[PDB]
Amino acid sequence: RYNGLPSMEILGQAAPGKSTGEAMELMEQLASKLPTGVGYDWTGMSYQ
Amino acid sequence: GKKLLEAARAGRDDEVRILMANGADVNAADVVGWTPLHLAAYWGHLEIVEVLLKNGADVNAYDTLGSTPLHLAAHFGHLEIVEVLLKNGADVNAKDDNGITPLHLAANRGHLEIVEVLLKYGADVNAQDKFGKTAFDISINNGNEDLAEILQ
Amino acid sequence: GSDLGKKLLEAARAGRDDEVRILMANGADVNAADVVGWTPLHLAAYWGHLEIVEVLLKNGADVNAYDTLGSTPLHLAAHFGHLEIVEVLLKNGADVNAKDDNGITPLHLAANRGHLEIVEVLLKYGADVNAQDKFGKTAFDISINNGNEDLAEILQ
Amino acid sequence: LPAGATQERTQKVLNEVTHYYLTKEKNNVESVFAVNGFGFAGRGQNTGIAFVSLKDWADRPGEENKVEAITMRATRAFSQIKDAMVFAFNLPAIVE
Amino acid sequence: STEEFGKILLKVNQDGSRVLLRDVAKIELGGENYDIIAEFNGQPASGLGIKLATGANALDTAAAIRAELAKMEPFFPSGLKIVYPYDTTPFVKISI
Amino acid sequence: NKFQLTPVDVITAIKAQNAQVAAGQLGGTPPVKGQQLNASIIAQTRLTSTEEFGKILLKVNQDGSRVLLRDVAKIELGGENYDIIAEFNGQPASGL
Amino acid sequence: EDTPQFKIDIDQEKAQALGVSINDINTTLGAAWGGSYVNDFIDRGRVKKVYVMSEAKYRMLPDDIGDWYVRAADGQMVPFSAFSSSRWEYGSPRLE
Amino acid sequence: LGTATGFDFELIDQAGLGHEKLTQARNQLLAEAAKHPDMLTSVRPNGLEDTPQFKIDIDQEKAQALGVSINDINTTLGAAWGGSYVNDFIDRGRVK
Amino acid sequence: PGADAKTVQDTVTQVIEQNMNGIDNLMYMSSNSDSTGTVQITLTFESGTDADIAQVQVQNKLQLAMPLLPQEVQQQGVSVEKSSSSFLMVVGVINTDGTMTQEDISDYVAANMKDAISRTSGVGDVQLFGSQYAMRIWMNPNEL
Amino acid sequence: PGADAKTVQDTVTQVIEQNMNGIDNLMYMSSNSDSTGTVQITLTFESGTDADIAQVQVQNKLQLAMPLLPQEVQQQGVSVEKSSSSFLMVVGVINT
Repeated sequence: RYNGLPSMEILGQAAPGKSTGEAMELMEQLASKLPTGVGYDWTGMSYQ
Repeated sequence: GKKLLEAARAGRDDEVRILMANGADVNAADVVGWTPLHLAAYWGHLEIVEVLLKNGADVNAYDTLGSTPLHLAAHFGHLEIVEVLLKNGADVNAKDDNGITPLHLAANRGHLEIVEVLLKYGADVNAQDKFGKTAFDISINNGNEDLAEILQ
Repeated sequence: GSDLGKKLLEAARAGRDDEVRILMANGADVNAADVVGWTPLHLAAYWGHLEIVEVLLKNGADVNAYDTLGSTPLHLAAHFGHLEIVEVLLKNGADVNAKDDNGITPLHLAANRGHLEIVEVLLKYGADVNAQDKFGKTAFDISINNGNEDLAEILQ
Repeated sequence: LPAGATQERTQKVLNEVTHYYLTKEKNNVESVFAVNGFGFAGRGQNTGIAFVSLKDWADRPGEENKVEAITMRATRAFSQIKDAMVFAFNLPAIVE
Repeated sequence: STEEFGKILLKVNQDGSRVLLRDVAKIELGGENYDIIAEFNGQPASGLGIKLATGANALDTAAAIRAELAKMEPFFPSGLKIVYPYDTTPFVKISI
Repeated sequence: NKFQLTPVDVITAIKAQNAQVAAGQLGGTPPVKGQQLNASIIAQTRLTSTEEFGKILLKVNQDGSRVLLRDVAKIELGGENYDIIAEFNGQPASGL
Repeated sequence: EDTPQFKIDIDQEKAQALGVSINDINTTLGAAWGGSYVNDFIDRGRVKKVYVMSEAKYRMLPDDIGDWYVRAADGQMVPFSAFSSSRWEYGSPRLE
Repeated sequence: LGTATGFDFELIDQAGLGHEKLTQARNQLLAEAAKHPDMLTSVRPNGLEDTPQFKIDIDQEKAQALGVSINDINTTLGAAWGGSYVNDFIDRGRVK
Repeated sequence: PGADAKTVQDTVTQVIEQNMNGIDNLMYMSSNSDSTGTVQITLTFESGTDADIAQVQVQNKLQLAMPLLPQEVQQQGVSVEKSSSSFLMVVGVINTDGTMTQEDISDYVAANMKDAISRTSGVGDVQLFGSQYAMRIWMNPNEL
Repeated sequence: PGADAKTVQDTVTQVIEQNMNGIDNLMYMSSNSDSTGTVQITLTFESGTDADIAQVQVQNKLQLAMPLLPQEVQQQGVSVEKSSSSFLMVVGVINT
């Protein structure tokens, strides 16, 4: 659970040549095509 | 009449006078069936009791559970209200829905002179309540030795 | 339990049609089974993967495989409301009246979850409407305990 | 309202308070959020509260359209209401 | 669910018939309590009355609340909307 | 012993008869609309005196006879404990 | 201000005589007219409460008190009216 | 500091979709990610996948009919297969 | 739940109050006990008291009183808060399609919005105007 | 002891989580509940937060949710600890 709601933590990284900034943006982009009611949040190192 | 109920409760002596001068109902009742007479007996307003009675209030009005203004007086030890009510024809032996009399209530709270007064007005010492208890049973159970012999 | 078998058990569960297709071409054991005796067909029936059910059956999967508590793929498909899968299984010979170790049938299970269309399909293919579980309960009994009036009338 | 008062009667009174801001302070009152059963002293069938938000200061020119005159006008209107204590008040500069 | 509570088995009779909870009770979702009922301009509403923690900055906490609210909104059921009936905070920012 | 009783029976009777019971309300929320009466139900309240503790009813004998707390015990106000006794220049005292 | 309250006296002797336990009496009285938080259940993934209480129509009128029954040790159903009595008195709804 | 490589993403159930539905979205997102080897690499769950579990149902009616208490059933199962912490003893002067 | 004011006062309030001692910088203490079943005890401190420590000191005393409280009071949860007494703001929620009732909205708010607003820094207290859903078992004495 | 992941989550984790309110400087909260019968809830605070104040604020909110936890969990106890610290050394003790 994350912030009191059911959650699933996902780890990953940028491909060689890419910035994690770039890789995060694509995740947000992909995350935005998910079914109704699914959200997301950045935690830990990403939050920082 | 709602104003008379409230005034009687508050003890407002002249508000009770004005309101009856202006035609309010002496036997107006609230949600639980209490009359201004019930209210004055409960809080101890001798003057209002006497005024209400002089203006034809039912001295035997009962609430929604069968209790009368004498029950309240005798329960709460208001001696000067108890004699007055009695002098105006209060059912000295009135029972509420529980079978409880004013003598029961006086005996339970240990109001000795009240019991004496209730007795002289002819209270049934043998009167039982729904649990078959007399005032004597109460005096014994409560360990009031004084009261117990006054009931002999 | 073989290697490609393990891969097949996972692919079926995960509903990866393409991987399953390739595995079929390579001869991955369709009769592979995990510790609790689930076959790829159990897994696909459970998680609702229709195509993989069809493909497994094309490739010799035991339509009537049972797990270690006696439950079949039809049990799972009926319980979890997978209508098209229930019909495919029945067409391919699934025992409509199969009882598990508890004497429970696909009909009991469908009725319990209130799956009306599935109940009807199971009755169509000859489900025994009077079948009793180990507690002597029928699907009708299950219907009325649940307070399911629609289903209760279906089972008359 | 007096203790003993029902939830229904507290709603009757809240209706009148809402009505007043909605119809007699159209120029000034933007919204009313009325709560039955909650009051400053805490929960109860006989208690309630209205949170009033006003239109922006620029649309309320003059002393007559400010919180003091508004609440005074409103308390005066509400004083007609039967068997209830109803009053509007500005929260003090600092409170406490 | 209510269905599951309804079929709770209270007892089994002499003739073996079943006494279920739904045989002695009506079973529904409903409030933990029924004392507090809120309207926004006469329309059905709920809300959150927020109190500022001792010594906290009002403007900062208002911001944090707004930011938290924004995260919720996309997942609202249809028609659900946040309104802003009472905020002491804009007066601080604007007056300054 | 004469009454075939133990401290367990005493303790049980006290917990039962020196009780303060939450008994609910007449006409409480959610009510039936139209309800005029709202009143607290008052059941058992804590005992306040040695006389009340004395008449606690331990048991009724088969011959209708009553066995009360005062028939098996002395009842009085007294210290939570008796370990600490103070004197001021020889005279009985207390202190902080 | 003080308001009317419904004072009900449990008769300890009759209760013992009939074989009805004070805990059953008080739980029945309180669960019905006051409500009782039993335990938790799960609603759409969220832990929430479970409450037991009289349906509104059986807890509005004083006469309703006797419609509730407790089971004695010997299996008999005994109406509240058999072991209790009641009276109107005044009490405080908010003690400071 | 604990690993400051890559990103750390939280997929969240914002309505009441539930575990199975959240797994499906996770898988959906994981599928899409793997289609961008050019931008995303080794994108994976930090947690664990679902596993077979032995679901046992107690038949209330048959338990009631045989006169077996649910508490005895559930204590017997839990204590035996799960273990139960009963109380403490003292081993060479240390509580255990 | 279900308690009258005197029951609340004599079974809960007095017990917590008698345990309020050895609290630094306390100017005074007040409380209400009502026939809703509810208690509020307010401890007011000197200006410049650290509110973190005040809250800590109050709760340390309260924990001594807790085992002494009725089981049902404990299970409703008692809380200790450090906040202003007036409202900072009221966040309102409506449904503009009228496809959710007062009760629906209140439950959605309690179940989806309130906790996160309650955990937000600077938020001392949150009142729900409404109520979360609960499983309601409404008994019938005739059938019983 | 003996609890599956969901039992832990739905009788322990959710209850604690619903009580983590009114704590200062919280950035986020995370937890897992697993079939070893374990919950860990980790609350992360703003850099510069006093770690002692954060811990006591968390412990006090927990302490007040303890009566809502299962008896056997209250029995095992619930530990609150600073988590972001690391080991100076590990001393192994073996038998050869």
